[PDB]
Amino acid sequence: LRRRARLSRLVSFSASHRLHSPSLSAEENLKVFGKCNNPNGHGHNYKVVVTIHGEIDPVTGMVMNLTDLKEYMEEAIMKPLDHKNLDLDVPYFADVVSTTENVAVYIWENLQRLLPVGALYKVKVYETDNNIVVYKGE
Amino acid sequence: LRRRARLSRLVSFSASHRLHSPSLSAEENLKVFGKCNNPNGHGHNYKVVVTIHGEIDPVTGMVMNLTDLKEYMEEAIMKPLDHKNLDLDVPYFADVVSTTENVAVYIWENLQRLLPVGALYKVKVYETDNNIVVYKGE
Amino acid sequence: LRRRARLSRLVSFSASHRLHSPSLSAEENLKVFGKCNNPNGHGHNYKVVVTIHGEIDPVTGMVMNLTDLKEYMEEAIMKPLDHKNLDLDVPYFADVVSTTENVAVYIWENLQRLLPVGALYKVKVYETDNNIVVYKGE
Amino acid sequence: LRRRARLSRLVSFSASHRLHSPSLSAEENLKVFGKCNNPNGHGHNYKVVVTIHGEIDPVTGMVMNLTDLKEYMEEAIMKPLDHKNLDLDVPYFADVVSTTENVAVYIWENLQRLLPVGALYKVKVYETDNNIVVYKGE
Amino acid sequence: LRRRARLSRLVSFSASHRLHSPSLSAEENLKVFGKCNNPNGHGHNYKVVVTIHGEIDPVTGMVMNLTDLKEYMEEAIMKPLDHKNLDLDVPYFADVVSTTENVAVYIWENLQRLLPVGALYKVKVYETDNNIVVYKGE
Amino acid sequence: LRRRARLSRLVSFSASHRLHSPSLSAEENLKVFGKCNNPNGHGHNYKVVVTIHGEIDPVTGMVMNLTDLKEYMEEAIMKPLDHKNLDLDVPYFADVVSTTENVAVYIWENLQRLLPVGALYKVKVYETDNNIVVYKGE
Ligand SMILES: C[C@@H](O)[C@@H](O)c1cnc2nc(N)[nH]c(=O)c2n1
Ligand SMILES: C[C@@H](O)[C@@H](O)c1cnc2nc(N)[nH]c(=O)c2n1
Ligand SMILES: C[C@@H](O)[C@@H](O)c1cnc2nc(N)[nH]c(=O)c2n1
Ligand SMILES: C[C@@H](O)[C@@H](O)c1cnc2nc(N)[nH]c(=O)c2n1
Ligand SMILES: C[C@@H](O)[C@@H](O)c1cnc2nc(N)[nH]c(=O)c2n1
Ligand SMILES: C[C@@H](O)[C@@H](O)c1cnc2nc(N)[nH]c(=O)c2n1
Ligand SMILES: [Zn+2]
Ligand SMILES: [Zn+2]
Ligand SMILES: [Zn+2]
Ligand SMILES: [Zn+2]
Ligand SMILES: [Zn+2]
Ligand SMILES: [Zn+2]
Repeated sequence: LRRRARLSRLVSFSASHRLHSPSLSAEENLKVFGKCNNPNGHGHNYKVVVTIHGEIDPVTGMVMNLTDLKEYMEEAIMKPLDHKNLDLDVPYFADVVSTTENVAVYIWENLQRLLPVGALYKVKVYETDNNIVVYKGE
Repeated sequence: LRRRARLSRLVSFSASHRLHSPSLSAEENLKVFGKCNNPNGHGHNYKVVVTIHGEIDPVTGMVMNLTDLKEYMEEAIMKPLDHKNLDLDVPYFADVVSTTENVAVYIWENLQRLLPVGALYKVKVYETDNNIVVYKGE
Repeated sequence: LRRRARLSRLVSFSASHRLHSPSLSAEENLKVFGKCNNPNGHGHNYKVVVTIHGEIDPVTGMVMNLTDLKEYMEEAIMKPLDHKNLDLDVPYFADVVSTTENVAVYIWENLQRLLPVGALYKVKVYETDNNIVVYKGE
Repeated sequence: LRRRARLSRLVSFSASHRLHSPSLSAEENLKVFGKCNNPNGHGHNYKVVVTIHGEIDPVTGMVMNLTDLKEYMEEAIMKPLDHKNLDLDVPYFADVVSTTENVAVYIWENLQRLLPVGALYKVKVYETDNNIVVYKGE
Repeated sequence: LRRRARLSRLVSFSASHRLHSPSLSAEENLKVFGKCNNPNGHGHNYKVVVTIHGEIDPVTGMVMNLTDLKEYMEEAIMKPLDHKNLDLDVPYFADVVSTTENVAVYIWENLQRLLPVGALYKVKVYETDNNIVVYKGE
Repeated sequence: LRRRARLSRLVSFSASHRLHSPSLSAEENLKVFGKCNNPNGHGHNYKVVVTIHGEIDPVTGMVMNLTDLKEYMEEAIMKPLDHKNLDLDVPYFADVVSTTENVAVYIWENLQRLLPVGALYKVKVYETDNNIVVYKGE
């Protein structure tokens, strides 16, 4: 009946963090996380691409109205993450190390509480232009 | 026998359009398409990445000669879409809303009339740097 | 004294247009404007970088509060140009060809009506990644 | 038990090469490879994105420590390829045409000698911004 | 005579900060700095372009050996700023608000202590792709 | 009077080279040129931005017809440099080290033979995204 496609939107947020696990010693944390372990933290301009998939509406031509996607991303990414210190301002990271992997997972989870079932396809997080994580709910 | 790979080429074209469905009222169109419904239209520098897949030739080292891909894309994308008004200059859009989704579908279809069977893998269309559609023939 | 610096902000707007001069005939307009003379128009995702200059405030560390710069650009660029047909929705282009040069000049003039005297340093307009105009009020 | 994700790192290297097969005549090589057949060669700033996949560590939050990935890529890509003439400085290309396809294959193979089994997911090679090859070991 | 040219090198550093002035009160700092006044900070992937000018050497063809330029920038930018909290790890920012303007000024001053007299021409700092400051020692 | 503006056009060419001076010995060339002194060469995807300046025509709205600018650049840059080995295929580099500086100078000189007197304002050459030279005929 209807064609299926993937629709993506990109957004970026600014945040600080420090890679550190209290399960690891002061020295193991330094060895494992290196410079990212700097005691006072550091930061990034994160770029997030959220992809949803579904059938293309025969009337509107939309898999999902980009206005709605913007709103979901505002709620799932921008409000809790933008201009925040991940480890101190985001409850989820009080006990989870804020690697790019876990930021992708956190965003995936947040989006799932809001998006229609089966809509979310992928969450791609660029920590820098050179470090990227793709999480697809697996 | 032979290794398989995906080969992609990017091209960009300039076009104007207006998101509007005559199945929707003047006001519903405004609600659904917002600013994209501007009566006199607006435009974009579309970026299209076309991916074909196949075995890597044991002699030439090519999945498909990029010269041929350029030619197919010139014919399928540039000739009908570049420096055009999608809704008024492209017959296909006389009755289809010109969303990014439908531009990807249109390009996929165009390429299929020309490419060897099983060659086309994906058509990725960037309407802006922030709005992207991936269509894989599903 | 106080240190002087240049502060720039980038914005993108979507718009369509047709390069056409009523002073020229149908054949001249084609010769001069080529593919951009497409009767039904075409469009671009314009990127504009606005640079203002001045002294770095000794308390706030700002040449101009970027919040303020955003508002100025919102009023001078986004509001009148975003998602518009330059030649039909913008009075200025009624009798002025909408080349990248004239868009840069139009934006410069709009900002000058709003900005503090001497604040504006440069307006840079990318019609595409390859076609760029810089205007400095000269 | 544990979430799985894809982790990617990008690196770029500079290299010269000439597309030419001694199985093809002087003239066939010209027809097939065109400008890329220039007798004295030409060059590129290659961009390579290497993706590995696996479970996200419950303690460190890493699929693979980026420090390790950097080291593997230094060894598999940078040492043999950076600031080299592919056809004359890389033994593998003495008998294989240095197309983007074969550079991706070469890097995939190199990484396989070093990476833990099942870690490598994809090798994406940008010869230019417009010519890209994705090889996934198929 | 000898030809004169401008030679630029780009580097990126990761850092966090809070825009906050002790001269201002809690409410003023919020008014002035908005979201960047987040108590626990935030961060960016800063990009810095350093331009030096001078004569093109008649033997080496260099204005300055880029190896040398790299070292200068490594000492002036990377070492003191990369993976740091600007306001707590950099003495200069103890009593100077860390806007993009002051980061550009701080970098300019660091380079001036190291570079040959008259070599430095410009320091360009991108806090984000959209917020840019150019400092030329004025 | 007539308004004056700067019109820029970007092009990319692929080329290889070896940084080596016959005036220097084998050890000096290694010290000075390092990895770029690789005997068999290496290459880059050079990006060149050409800026011309002048009055904005009152009828066409152009400083110079971009069609014309394209042709000039095609003749001055693409034709002699694209898909070439700079030191063996370009006579100018027979006795001139092919640094980014000399490539910018060579391009400037080529454009000056073709362009209207006083039209050329700047030649910007990116050897890589990180190494840039600006030449203004000084
Ligand atoms: C980039 C640096 O500041 C830090 O965030 C860092 C260092 N090594 C890492 N390694 C992995 N696998 N994931 C990360 O997010 C990561 N992150
Ligand atoms: C971007 C804007 O000008 C307009 O083209 C627009 C607005 N909402 C949209 N929403 C979807 N899903 N797809 C679109 O192509 C789209 N397109
Ligand atoms: C780029 C093309 O589609 C068309 O808009 C066009 C043709 N040549 C041009 N020439 C100049 N000088 N300025 C332009 O904005 C311009 N623009
Ligand atoms: C880009 C050009 O310099 C040359 O490397 C070239 C020309 N045609 C090609 N075609 C394919 N399929 N793959 C290539 O790597 C390729 N490569
Ligand atoms: C960008 C935002 O998060 C914050 O850091 C901010 C607020 N407005 C600003 N305004 C100026 N002039 N400079 C800045 O660096 C600046 N920076
Ligand atoms: C970039 C590197 O591979 C090599 O080409 C190199 C070495 N140092 C350099 N130094 C200068 N000044 N200019 C160059 O073009 C240059 N280029
Ligand atoms: Zn980090
Ligand atoms: Zn649109
Ligand atoms: Zn146009
Ligand atoms: Zn090549
Ligand atoms: Zn900030
Ligand atoms: Zn080089």
